[PDB]
Amino acid sequence: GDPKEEEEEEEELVDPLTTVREQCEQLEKCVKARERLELCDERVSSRSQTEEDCTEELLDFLHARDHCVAHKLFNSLK
Amino acid sequence: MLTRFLGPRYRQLARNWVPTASLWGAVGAVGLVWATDWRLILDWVPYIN
Amino acid sequence: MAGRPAVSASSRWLEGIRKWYYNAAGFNKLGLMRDDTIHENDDVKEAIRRLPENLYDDRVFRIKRALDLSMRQQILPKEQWTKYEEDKSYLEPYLKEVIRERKEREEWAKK
Amino acid sequence: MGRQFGHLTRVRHVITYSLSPFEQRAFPHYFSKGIPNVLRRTRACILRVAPPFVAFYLVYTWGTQEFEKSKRKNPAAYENDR
Amino acid sequence: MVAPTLTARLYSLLFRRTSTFALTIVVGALFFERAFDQGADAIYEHINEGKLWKHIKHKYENKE
Amino acid sequence: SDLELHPPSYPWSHRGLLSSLDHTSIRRGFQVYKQVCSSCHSMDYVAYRHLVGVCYTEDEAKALAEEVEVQDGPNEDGEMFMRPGKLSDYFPKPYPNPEAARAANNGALPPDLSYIVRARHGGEDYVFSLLTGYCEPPTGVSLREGLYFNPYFPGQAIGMAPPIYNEVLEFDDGTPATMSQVAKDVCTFLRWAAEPEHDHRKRMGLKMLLMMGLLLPLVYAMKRHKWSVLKSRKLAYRPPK
Amino acid sequence: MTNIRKSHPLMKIVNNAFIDLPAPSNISSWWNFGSLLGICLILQILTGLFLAMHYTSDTTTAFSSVTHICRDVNYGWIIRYMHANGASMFFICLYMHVGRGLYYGSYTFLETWNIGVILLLTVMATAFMGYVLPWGQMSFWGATVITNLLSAIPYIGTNLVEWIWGGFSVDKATLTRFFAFHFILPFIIMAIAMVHLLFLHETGSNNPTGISSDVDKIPFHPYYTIKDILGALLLILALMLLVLFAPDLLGDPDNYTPANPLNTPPHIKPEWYFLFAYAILRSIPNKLGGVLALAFSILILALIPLLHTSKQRSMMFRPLSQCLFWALVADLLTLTWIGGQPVEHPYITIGQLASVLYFLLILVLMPTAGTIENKLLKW
Ligand code: HEC
Ligand code: HEM
Ligand code: HEM
Repeated sequence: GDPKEEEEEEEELVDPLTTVREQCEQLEKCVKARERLELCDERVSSRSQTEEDCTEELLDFLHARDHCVAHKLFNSLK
Repeated sequence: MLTRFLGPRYRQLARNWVPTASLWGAVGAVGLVWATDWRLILDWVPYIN
Repeated sequence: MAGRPAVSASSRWLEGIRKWYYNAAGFNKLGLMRDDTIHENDDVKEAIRRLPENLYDDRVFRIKRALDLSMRQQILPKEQWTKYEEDKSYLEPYLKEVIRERKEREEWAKK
Repeated sequence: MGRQFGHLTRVRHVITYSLSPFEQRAFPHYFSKGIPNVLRRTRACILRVAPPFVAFYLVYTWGTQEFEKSKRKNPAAYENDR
Repeated sequence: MVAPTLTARLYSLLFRRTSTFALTIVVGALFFERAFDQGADAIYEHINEGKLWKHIKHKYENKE
Repeated sequence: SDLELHPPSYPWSHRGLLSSLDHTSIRRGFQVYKQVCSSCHSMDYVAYRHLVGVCYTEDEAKALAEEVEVQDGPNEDGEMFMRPGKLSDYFPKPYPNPEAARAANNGALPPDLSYIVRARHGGEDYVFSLLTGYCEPPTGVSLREGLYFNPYFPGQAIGMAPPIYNEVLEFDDGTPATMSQVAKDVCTFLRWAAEPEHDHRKRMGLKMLLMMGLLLPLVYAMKRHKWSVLKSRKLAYRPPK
Repeated sequence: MTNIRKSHPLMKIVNNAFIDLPAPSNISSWWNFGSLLGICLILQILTGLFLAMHYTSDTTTAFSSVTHICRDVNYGWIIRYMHANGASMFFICLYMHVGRGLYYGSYTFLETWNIGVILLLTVMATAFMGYVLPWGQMSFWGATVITNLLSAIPYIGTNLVEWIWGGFSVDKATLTRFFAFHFILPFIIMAIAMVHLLFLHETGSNNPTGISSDVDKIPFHPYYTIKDILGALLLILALMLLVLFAPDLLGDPDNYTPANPLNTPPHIKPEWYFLFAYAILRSIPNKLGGVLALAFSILILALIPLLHTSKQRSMMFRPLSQCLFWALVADLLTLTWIGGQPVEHPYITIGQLASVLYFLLILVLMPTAGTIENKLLKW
């Protein structure tokens, strides 16, 4: 699903990185880290003024997810 | 060489130590050839050709 | 009456601490007596020179075989170790006299 | 430099025997005696070597954990309800 | 020389005289160093098949 | 205190103790440099002649060098003049001085890419994660103009716009030029640009292991043979009576 | 014509110290580091001389010449890394040479031990001066913090700091001086090392037992030359393992960016063999106290022979002191670990405790350990 060739608005090989990334958002380690990210946003976004924000929980969400993709990313490449 | 004077005792001494001096120069020849791959010399050995 | 200045040491009683330390030191495993491992300074070296031939020659072999054991990183069998009770100071009487002689000589200089 | 064999010390009544290096095996009973030996040697020193370095790992496992834990924040909200 | 074991013939023939002891060292170094490189390189290129410049050269230099 | 994200340990074709560099990826990695990196990043320690025997042939590299004009050689009249580059010429510098570079960008100075693999913690793993790690800034941040959020960059605020995307360039051999694939080739190239000795480093390493693996048991045998006299030595004490 | 009476009226009589020298039979492997240290000197000088044939001390072309060594010179990449990792192997060998003397009481050789400390100081000066040669933002800034410590000296600090610097700060003037100084000092070490042996061969060597080994001396030539050759190979294997499989494992990655006085590195730190001394200096907030503690910790070796208390020389039969010796080694590793970490609240507390324990052990606990056992052995 992207603009390379054939019908369906063409077919550019969607990046395998995107496919692998969503393959690990359902893992237990990554959903719980994403879970803490959601509650952080509600506290910060609804806050009128406060210096806290939500990248540390994002970083933990990234750390779990980005370690997964390294395991099974280079197989699809080349 | 390997002697002191010109006498039968030293002539026997020189002859007795010729085979060792004979093969000692091989180390000086082959070893130097081995060190810098003397081509003219390395072109005659069959396995190293 | 041994071990530590306290009447009772940490690991019960007082005399057994020195016995425990002797086995911990491990110079008996090599077949050496206590005075065979002493540091040889200008004092002890003279006190060795006064040893009787029967006792000095015995010390030489005990050291000689210990270095053989240390060279091979080995120890003597369990029955050939130096018993703590049977270990006797063959050099203390000679050391004491050199202590007495050196003390008199040193103190006589300052007068 | 100085001294040499001949005047080192006075050694008496000691007989030594030795073999030619070509008439004896270089590796005699390597694993039959060396392995039981190393176990004996290690035990004689593991009670004086291991505890000092075991403590360092405990410092490592706590000093490192504290550093990251201190880096992690704590809630500091002053007035709000989510 | 007159023994049915290889090393006895290997010693008396060569190692008996130190002059020929050095000959086997220098000549042995010639044959060892030549075979070791080929031995230790062929294994290296097996680990890296289709990786180095030697294995992807063939699709270049036009007619060569 | 601006917590740092640890780069993941991406497996590589050259991660093993004896694994070598994928020279096919190096050639594709250079295509990223000559089209994307070279626009605003410099590489002043790698020449056009270094690519000979690594990723391009001698004729291929001469064409690459002559493709870019270089300024060198005082004319007999005493003035500078342009000329096509040669093999000996280093990669062109996008800007003459760092001050011009800070003017071209939002003050940030693009680091030299010659050693950027070995001059950063994590090596190619951090660089690969940095190139592909760009993400939308989280709620509650305030990024100045000309600044983008990249968690793998220390401070989580990098001055580099995302330089890699799908079909940003086209590869000669035709592999899918995707965000992840393109970042891998340039990371493979950036390692070679940093450690050209990488292949020979392991090639001599294998020979040393096969040498020390044989000499050490042999040298030990000489030690035991000479010391077997003292190891098998019996002492007897026979004092008189 | 007496084969034993060789070409004596020549330099071979000196070489009798290498062939016919009496040596204890029970010499362990920890003694091999003496010969390894000499090989480290020869290796460092051999690779150093060939490095100096392409290195240029000018600031504008110092870092670029190091790149030219690896990138352009045939086989020049390995020589740069056997030099960078030879210093790592040097201080690995140097610290076990000191440790063996601590354990086996070799400091009773007062002349040799004192020359040993002088030898130690000379190498750490050479290693520090050579680290500034690549000029790579770790060279410039590692030298900046350490050299600025001399400004804490009262009434003469800034006078000699500039006299070291050749200017108001580390610059090209300092860089040229270091390369010339880095060239001369290793040849001084050879002369001192010859003097180091001269004060030892007169009194012989030491044994793990600690007793006199005059009754069981063996010739050096057939037994220890082949023992040192095996020890040399284990050094070459270990050094070559770093060079060919992890050349930058020990060196900091930040050193590969050219020195920039306007920009500071994310973390400032010396090489791994000085990190143990960095922690001690960082322990005390005071500036004058920190530099003194840095020097005292290195110079405390000369004070060790005056602290001996036990009637036994080696620690072989001193179990109480053995527990303390490995506590000191572990603490020295704690100082090394905490030296490379930023100064924050967990490492501030641990840093002070490790440093205060480093001096407390040697100054108080170790001499008290010898006294306790002396009472425990009826003497
Ligand atoms: C838009 C111009 C531009 C492009 C094109 C570009 N860069 Fe950058 N790059 C920069 C700037 C500016 C910085 C410095 C940002 C800073 O230091 O805040 C930088 C920084 C970097 C760094 C250093 C990051 C660090 O933490 O030190 C690396 C590595 C890098 N770029 C790699 C690349 C690669 C690979 C490419 C090609 C895909 C590329 N860059 C293309 C402008 C560019
Ligand atoms: C005991 C002797 C020596 C020691 C401990 C020593 C130590 C060092 C160290 C640690 C470095 C840093 C290298 C790096 O971090 O990249 C270095 C660099 C250097 N040394 Fe020495 N060195 C010694 C002797 C010599 C000698 C005798 C010479 C020249 C004759 C020399 C020439 C150089 C040069 C040119 C450099 C810079 C090149 C480079 O860093 O790779 N060194 N030295
Ligand atoms: C480049 C530096 C050095 C070199 C080349 C060197 C060389 C040597 C050698 C070859 C020996 C004899 C080997 C042996 O007996 O095991 C020795 C002995 C000794 N050295 Fe050094 N040394 C150096 C630095 C040091 C240092 C840093 C110390 C620190 C205390 C030191 C103290 C001693 C002592 C105590 C001995 C006694 C050996 C014994 O008791 O048998 N030396 N030195």
